[PDB]
Amino acid sequence: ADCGLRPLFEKKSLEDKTERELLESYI
Amino acid sequence: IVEGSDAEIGMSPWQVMLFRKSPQELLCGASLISDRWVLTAAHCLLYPPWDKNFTENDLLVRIGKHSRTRYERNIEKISMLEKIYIHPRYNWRENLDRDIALMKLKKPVAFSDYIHPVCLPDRETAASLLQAGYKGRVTGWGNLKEGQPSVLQVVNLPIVERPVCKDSTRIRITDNMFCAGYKPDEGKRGDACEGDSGGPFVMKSPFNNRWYQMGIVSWGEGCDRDGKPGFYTHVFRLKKWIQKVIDQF
Ligand SMILES: *C[C@@](*)(O)[C@H](CCCNC(N)=[NH2+])NC(=O)[C@@H]1CCCN1C(=O)[C@H](N)Cc1ccccc1
Repeated sequence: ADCGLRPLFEKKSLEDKTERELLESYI
Repeated sequence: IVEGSDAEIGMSPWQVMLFRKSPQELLCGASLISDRWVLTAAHCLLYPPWDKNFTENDLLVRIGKHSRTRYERNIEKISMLEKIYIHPRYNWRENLDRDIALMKLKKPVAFSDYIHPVCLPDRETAASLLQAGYKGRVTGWGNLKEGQPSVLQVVNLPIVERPVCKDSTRIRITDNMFCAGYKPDEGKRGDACEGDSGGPFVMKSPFNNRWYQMGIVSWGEGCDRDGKPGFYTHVFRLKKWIQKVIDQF
């Protein structure tokens, strides 16, 4: 389905300012 | 949201606002899971102790809304509710177990750069993502302290080990819930608050780059108190119900 992907971010291959904090928490 | 930051435009496109139709009043948060289904907390609709028991006709929903003041015309959408479904074993008397509800929109919302549905976890996405220490993201227009913002508030919080959540409260906690928050000795703070219930606790999948809604703001004791992590409805544990509602047969 068309979910979890944001036009202004994932679709532009751009990260938001804090999503790295999330990815890093996985390590 | 307590100790969060202003949301970037388009960063939480599945964000939904639950309003009382008349008089106009922001009631809770919510989330877009399809172009016709909106996920929220049951207590945002039914809570007898607070004289709460809304019907479809009493409410409305706003989507793609960036300012509570301004009306981004061809950006935000307003939809009426066709039907409300509250989990049958929703326990409002004791601990808010199964604090989840689904709201079917009268008419479908067209997806845009500002409105998109969030994914619901499958079994293995939950299995890998639901781990203590892993961080999720909570969003809402509710109180900033135990008024509310003019912009959507965002806060990233770590999932707390079940034994710690259980020891943090006298409420009889269940498997259908989970808590998230920072340790007292750790620097950063953060929590959801009144007005935020119904809002999504989401996580980005490191596997496919998609955002999945792992929880729904449900409850807590005060807001952002040391040793008092806020609680969330465990979306995956309640997926069978969501399925039977959206796929009646
Ligand atoms: C309806 C929501 O807006 C709100 C979310 C509060 C979040 N708190 C924190 N710190 N993250 N939910 C509530 O206020 C719920 C609904 C019923 C009462 N309630 C509480 O959070 C009480 N403070 C505690 C509680 C009472 C009864 C059953 C379970 C919890």
